[PDB]
Amino acid sequence: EFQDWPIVRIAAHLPDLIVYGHFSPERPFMDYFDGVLMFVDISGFTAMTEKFSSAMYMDRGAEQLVEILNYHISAIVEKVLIFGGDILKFAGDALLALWRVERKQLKNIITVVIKCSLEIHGLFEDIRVKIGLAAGHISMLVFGDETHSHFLVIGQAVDDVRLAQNMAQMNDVILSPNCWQLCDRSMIEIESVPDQRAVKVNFLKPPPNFNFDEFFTKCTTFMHYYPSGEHKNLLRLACTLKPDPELEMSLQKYVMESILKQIDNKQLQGYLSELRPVTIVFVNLMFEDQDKAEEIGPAIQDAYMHITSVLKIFQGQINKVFMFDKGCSFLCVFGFPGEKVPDELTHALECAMDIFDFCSQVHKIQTVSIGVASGIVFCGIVGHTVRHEYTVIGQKVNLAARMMMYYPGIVTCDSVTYNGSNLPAYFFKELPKKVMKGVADSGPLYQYWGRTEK
Ligand SMILES: Cn1cc(Cc2cccc(F)c2)c(-c2cc(Cl)nc(N)n2)n1
Repeated sequence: EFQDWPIVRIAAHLPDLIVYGHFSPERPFMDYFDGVLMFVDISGFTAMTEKFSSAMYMDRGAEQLVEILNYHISAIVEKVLIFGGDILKFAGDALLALWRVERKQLKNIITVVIKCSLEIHGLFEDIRVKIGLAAGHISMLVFGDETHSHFLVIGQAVDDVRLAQNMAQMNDVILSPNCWQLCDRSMIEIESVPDQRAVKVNFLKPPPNFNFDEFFTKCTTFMHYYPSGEHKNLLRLACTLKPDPELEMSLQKYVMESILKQIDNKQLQGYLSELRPVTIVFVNLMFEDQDKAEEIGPAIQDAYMHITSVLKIFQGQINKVFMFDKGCSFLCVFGFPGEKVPDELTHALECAMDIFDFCSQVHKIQTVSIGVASGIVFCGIVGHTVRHEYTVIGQKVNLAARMMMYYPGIVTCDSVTYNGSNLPAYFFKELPKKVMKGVADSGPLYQYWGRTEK
């Protein structure tokens, strides 16, 4: 069975949620379902990346980093896949996976996902991970324009797995309060988490009669894309995809053009693994706690239509979009594969202020925040052969990320960007530097005030 078609290579960059969906061209598109979510904190990615920036690695730091990272990441991915999970996105500090099933089956699936989580820690019993799990209703949002598509999962189950994540320490498996209350408590031994309603999993103690293999196989009954039969030994049914122009047209909208060129063998397969000077523009769009997903979707769509238009003007791209706690965030980048223009820093700032101005006027968006940082960041395809994504990793990525969170409502920039721009000082304001989660001495942080006082 020949399986190396372009459509198959494109599908490697996408979850089954997108590959095997069949939904309208309307944007935004929204769908609703139930499932179990898994968030694997891999940090040790942004910790290690800056070790490989040193001269000890003799200009092969990027190639060495992608190698060892994929070694560990791909092992996590294999575990997720063989347990029936769907890896939704990679984000440098973690991956998010989904077990979509009917509500009546969440109880049994939570057990599958807990066993999966425990075997993932088994792979690493320095290098360790933290796992959060949640279960309940999930909303999917698809937004984009006629040639680009993006997706997000939204809902309390998403926010639940967010908070379960941040409690875990190395080797921990934290269950969301709803996950704990929907799970098979007769089989899961838990313990308190101080003044948090989540719980930590200590042991999986099944009845004397219980055989997980038989249990798991019956659970696969409910998995609408688990490989079986002649394809029992495939990690993804997506590997069996055959040419289909209409489907490929839809799927390629989700993938960055430079990635498509590699998939088409018009670019060296190692061209995208690099430690590169870029400028990160991290945009955050905060909505109110009361907002429903049906209001958030149209707002993100309207925001995105402007963001992409400005990014193309100033020659930037969207690398990642996230959402948790009513904040939708766009990881934008300037200066990656063929986009290194001489005045990158000035354009990043003006693009940021432009995005800030417009999105601040979109209804239902209560606050816009943008952090800008410039420096060496790792760029590469991270994951497994069958499931991988282009991702940027580095401390300047994390700095832009916390800038937009710790300095809401304004456009902030780092000292590199400030000094390097061909703009005068009064366009800026030096800021009170704040204690920021796992961030070194930033250097001076600045607000991009603009060309006028008003
Ligand atoms: C690797 N990764 C990180 C995130 C952001 C996130 C979501 C939930 C809890 C967290 F702690 C962090 C996502 C993600 C993917 C999709 Cl499809 N939708 C949304 N909303 N987020 N992927």
